[PDB]
Amino acid sequence: PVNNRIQDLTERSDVLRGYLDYDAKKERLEEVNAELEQPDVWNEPERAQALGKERSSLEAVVDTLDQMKQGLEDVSGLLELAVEADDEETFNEAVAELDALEEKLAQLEFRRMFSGEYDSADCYLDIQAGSGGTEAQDWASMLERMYLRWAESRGFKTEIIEESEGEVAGIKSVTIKISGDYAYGWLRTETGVHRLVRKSPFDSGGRRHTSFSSAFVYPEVDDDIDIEINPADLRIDVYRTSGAGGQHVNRTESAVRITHIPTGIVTQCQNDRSQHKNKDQAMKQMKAKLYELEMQKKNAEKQAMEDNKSDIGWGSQIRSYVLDDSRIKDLRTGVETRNTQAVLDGSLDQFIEASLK
Amino acid sequence: FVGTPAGVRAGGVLQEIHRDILVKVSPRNIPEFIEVDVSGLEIGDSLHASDLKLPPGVELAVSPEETIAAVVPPEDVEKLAEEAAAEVAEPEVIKKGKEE
Amino acid sequence: MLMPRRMKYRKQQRGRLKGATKGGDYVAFGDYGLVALEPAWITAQQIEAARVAMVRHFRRGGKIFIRIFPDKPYTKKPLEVRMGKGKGNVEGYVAVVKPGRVMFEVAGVTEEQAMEALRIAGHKLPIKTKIVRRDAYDEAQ
RNA sequence: CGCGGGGUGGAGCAGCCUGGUAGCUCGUCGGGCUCAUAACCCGAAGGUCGUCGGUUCAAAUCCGGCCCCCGCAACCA
RNA sequence: AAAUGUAACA
RNA sequence: CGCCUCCUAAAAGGUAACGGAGGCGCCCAAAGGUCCCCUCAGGCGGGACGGAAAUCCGCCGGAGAGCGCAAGGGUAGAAGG
Ligand SMILES: [Mg+2]
Ligand SMILES: [Mg+2]
Ligand SMILES: [Mg+2]
Ligand SMILES: [Mg+2]
Ligand SMILES: [Mg+2]
Ligand SMILES: [Mg+2]
Ligand SMILES: [Mg+2]
Ligand SMILES: [Mg+2]
Ligand SMILES: [Mg+2]
Ligand SMILES: [Mg+2]
Ligand SMILES: [Mg+2]
Ligand SMILES: [Mg+2]
Ligand SMILES: [Mg+2]
Ligand SMILES: [Mg+2]
Ligand SMILES: [Mg+2]
Ligand SMILES: [Mg+2]
Ligand SMILES: [Mg+2]
Ligand SMILES: [Mg+2]
Ligand SMILES: [Mg+2]
Ligand SMILES: [Mg+2]
Ligand SMILES: [Mg+2]
Ligand SMILES: [Mg+2]
Ligand SMILES: [Mg+2]
Ligand SMILES: [Mg+2]
Ligand SMILES: [Mg+2]
Ligand SMILES: [Mg+2]
Ligand SMILES: [Mg+2]
Ligand SMILES: [Mg+2]
Ligand SMILES: [Mg+2]
Ligand SMILES: [Mg+2]
Repeated sequence: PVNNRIQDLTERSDVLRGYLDYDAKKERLEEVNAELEQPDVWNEPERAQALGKERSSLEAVVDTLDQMKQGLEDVSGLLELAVEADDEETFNEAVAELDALEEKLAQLEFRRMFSGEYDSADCYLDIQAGSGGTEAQDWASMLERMYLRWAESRGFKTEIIEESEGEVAGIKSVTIKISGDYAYGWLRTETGVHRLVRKSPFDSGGRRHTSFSSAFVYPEVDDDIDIEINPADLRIDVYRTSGAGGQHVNRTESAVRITHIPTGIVTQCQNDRSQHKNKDQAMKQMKAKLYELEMQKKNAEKQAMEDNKSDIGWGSQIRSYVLDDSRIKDLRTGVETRNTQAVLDGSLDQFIEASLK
Repeated sequence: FVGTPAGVRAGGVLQEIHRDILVKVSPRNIPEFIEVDVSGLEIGDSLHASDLKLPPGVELAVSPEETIAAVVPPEDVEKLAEEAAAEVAEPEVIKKGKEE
Repeated sequence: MLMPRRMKYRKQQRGRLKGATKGGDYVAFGDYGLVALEPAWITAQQIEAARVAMVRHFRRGGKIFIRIFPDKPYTKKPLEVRMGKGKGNVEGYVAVVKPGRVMFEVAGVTEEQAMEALRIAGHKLPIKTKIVRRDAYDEAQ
C-alpha cells in the first residue's frame, strides 16, 4: 500500500514543476552563478545582495526539485529491497524517508499560498446575484450553500454576517465570514463572476437560460481609523476675535487657529471668550477633520475596488453549469468535472488546487 | 541556601524570604548556619521552616508553616506592552448613607 | 498603573510633609534599594516610569519590589476657573514619601546591574535619592 | 463648563414617579392559501433593562459615580 | 372591493 | 438659605470658606409604662422537598448583630427579643 503514496508524491510534484518552471529557472540560475562568479561583483553590493538571495530563491526551486527525482527514486528501490529479502527494517528506514520528502514537497507547495501578503486572515466572502434576476437569485442561494459546505469540509467556521433574501425566490446578496486557517489563500482564487448557464425553472415553457452571480473575497485588516493627535505636528496660532466684546476682544488674544503641519488642514474657533474654550473647541474640530480625511482615504480605496470589480454580466464569467449536458467548467485553468451535483456539494478543491498556480 | 534552583536555571529568581530563622538553643550550642537545599525548587515552588533539617540541640521557634524561600518568575520586557495598554477601572467609592 | 481599586472617600486634604519616614526605612526584601533623601508627593506616573526603566534595563531577569503606593488622590480645578465653587477634580494619585524611605528594591541581579537600574530609576523621580544595599542593620530590623 | 431630559429584544416605542408582574407595532422563525411571490390566515420564538457598585427581604424601577445621546444656556465689557 | 411573474419558443 | 450627624476643629468649649461627606420637615396605640423571662451576628459539621441564604440539631462566639430611618456616641450586668 506504500508505493501508492509515492505514486502521489510524483503527481503533485510534476505540475509543481509546471508553474514553478524548472525549465525556465534552471536557466536563470546559471548566469547569476556567472555574474556573481567573477571577482568584481561586490562593487555596488546592492546589485550583489539581490542575486545571492535570488540564488537560493532559485535553488529552493531547481535543487529542491533535484532532490525529488533522485530522492523518490532511492525510495522506490529501497522498498523493493525490503519485500524480496523479507527485511522489514529496510522498509521502516525507507518510510522515515518518505516522511521527510513529503515535507520538502509540502514546503514547495507553499509557493502557491505563501505568496499573497496576508493569505492567512479570516477572510470574508461577498456573494451577489446578477444578470437574470429570479433565476440568478436562486443560483446565488445555491452558490452560498456551495461555499458553506465547502468551508465545513475544510475546517473553516461557517459564520454568516449579512443576508438579504430575494423577493421572488432566493438571495440577492450574502456575506459570510470564513473564519478559519489560511482561509484567504483558498478563497481568493474563488474571486470572480460565476456564470451559471443552466436550464431554468422560473421560465414557463421550460427554456434554457443563463444567469450569473459573483463571489468576491477579501481578508481582514485592523479597521481602526482613530489616529491620535500628537503635539509634534500641530501649530496653534492665537489672536483677537473679530466682532463684539468691548475693551475685551480688542485687548485679548482669545481666538485660536490649529493647523496640522503635514496635512495643511487649518481650523479656527472664536465662539467663546476664553482662548481655552476656543483651544478646546478647535482641538475637537481638528480631530474630526483628520477623522474625515482618513475617512476619505478609506472610501477612496473602496471605490477603487468597486470600479475594478467586474459587473456580474454576460461575457464576464468563469464557469458553466450546463446541467443539460452535465458539466461545470472553470474557463481559466481550465478543468472539466462531469459529476456536477458533486461540485455543489463542495468538491471545489479540484478547481482551487489547480487555480493557485 | 545550598544548590542552584532549577527554576533559576529556567530564568527565575530565588526570593530569600528568611535569611535567618528563629530558634531556641543553648549558648554553648549556637550553630554558625543551617543549610537548606533549594536546588529542587522550580518556578514557582517554595520551602518552609518545616523543611529545615535542624542540627542537634536547636529547636524551631517559629511555626513550621512559615515560608522561608520561594522561586519567582523574572522581570520581563515582553510583558511591558500589555501592562501599558492595560486599562484600569476607575476607583469605586464605598457607599455611605442610604447607599451602603 | 497604581491606584486604589476602591476607597471610602474620593478626595483627601493635602496634609503636610514633616519629618523622616514613619516606617519602611530598611531594606526588607531585595538585595538593594533606592532611598528617598527629600520629601515629595510621588505620582503614580513617576513610580511606573521608574519601574519600566528598571525592567527595561534588566531586559529579562531580576525582581523589582515597589514599596510605596499612591493611595492619595491628587486634585486640580478645571483650567481657568476662579477660586471657589468647591474642590477640584481628582486628576491622579500620589504616594507620600519622606526622607529615609526605601521606595524600590531589587533582587536576582548583579551589583552593577542593580546600581545602574536604580540610578536610571532615580532620574525618573522628582527628588534626590541614594542607593543602598542590604545590611546586618537591615536584617536586625 | 452650567441647568434637565434620555439609554429597555433585530427596529421604533410603552413600562419607572405610588419597587415584586417587562407590553404594543413591525420584523424573525414553523405551518397554511397560491402554479409561484406579495398580501392575508394559524401557531411560535425573542430583552446583561448603557456600565460599576447597592436601597431593600426584593430594582428595569429607588439613590450616587463614570460612559455615550438629545435640548437649552454661555451675558456686561 | 383583491398586486405581481424578468432573461434563450424550435 | 432652617434643622441633625461626622470631619476640617490645632486632645476643654467654641471656631470660617460657593471646604469634604450624609440625612431631616416623619413615625409608633405600641415601637409607650411596669413586672417576668430570653441573648446576637457569623463560622464549621449534621439534616426530606430545600438552594449561598426558609426552619431544625450540634459545636465554636464579648459583640463584628440588633436598637423604625443619616451619622456619631452608647448598649447583652440591655437600650436588643
Ligand atoms: Mg469683524
Ligand atoms: Mg491682548
Ligand atoms: Mg484681557
Ligand atoms: Mg442529488
Ligand atoms: Mg491645604
Ligand atoms: Mg499622616
Ligand atoms: Mg505634584
Ligand atoms: Mg491639589
Ligand atoms: Mg474665568
Ligand atoms: Mg474651592
Ligand atoms: Mg483642587
Ligand atoms: Mg497627576
Ligand atoms: Mg514615606
Ligand atoms: Mg532625581
Ligand atoms: Mg516593625
Ligand atoms: Mg444686557
Ligand atoms: Mg470641634
Ligand atoms: Mg473637634
Ligand atoms: Mg474642641
Ligand atoms: Mg484646643
Ligand atoms: Mg460654655
Ligand atoms: Mg439635602
Ligand atoms: Mg406588647
Ligand atoms: Mg410590655
Ligand atoms: Mg449560629
Ligand atoms: Mg448547613
Ligand atoms: Mg438537601
Ligand atoms: Mg441549609
Ligand atoms: Mg452595632
Ligand atoms: Mg436611611
